[PDB]
Amino acid sequence: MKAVIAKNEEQLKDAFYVREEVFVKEQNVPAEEEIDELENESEHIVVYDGEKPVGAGRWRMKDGYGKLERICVLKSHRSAGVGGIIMKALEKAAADGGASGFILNAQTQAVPFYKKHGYRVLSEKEFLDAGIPHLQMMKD
Repeated sequence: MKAVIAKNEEQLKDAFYVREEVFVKEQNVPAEEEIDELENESEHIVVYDGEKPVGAGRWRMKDGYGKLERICVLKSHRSAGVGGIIMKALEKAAADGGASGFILNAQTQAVPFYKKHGYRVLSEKEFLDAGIPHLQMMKD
């Protein structure tokens, strides 16, 4: 497993292939409702196992905090430890970017995992991110 900041054509293509896998193929989100108007303002990370992309996520600076979003790990690799690798890579990149604290949009079912990594629920109100139920968490 190797995490990389996706900047070129093939790396970014792999990042969005992984996001399509989780939001569209696994969930039922319509074709491209998974992509928003903030992609060019965000930094993307992809995790590879050999040449196969097995994880992806993004972050951007927001009010001094590093905002982590759309952390995607397909079913086939849920017990492979890709989750901790993406999170750590994102936090690292955000920190280097001059971020102060982290705010995360987590899929409701993934909340337990994030608590294991120092995250606390910021609000009990659930919201749809890409048509999917999420909760917002924070880490100082």
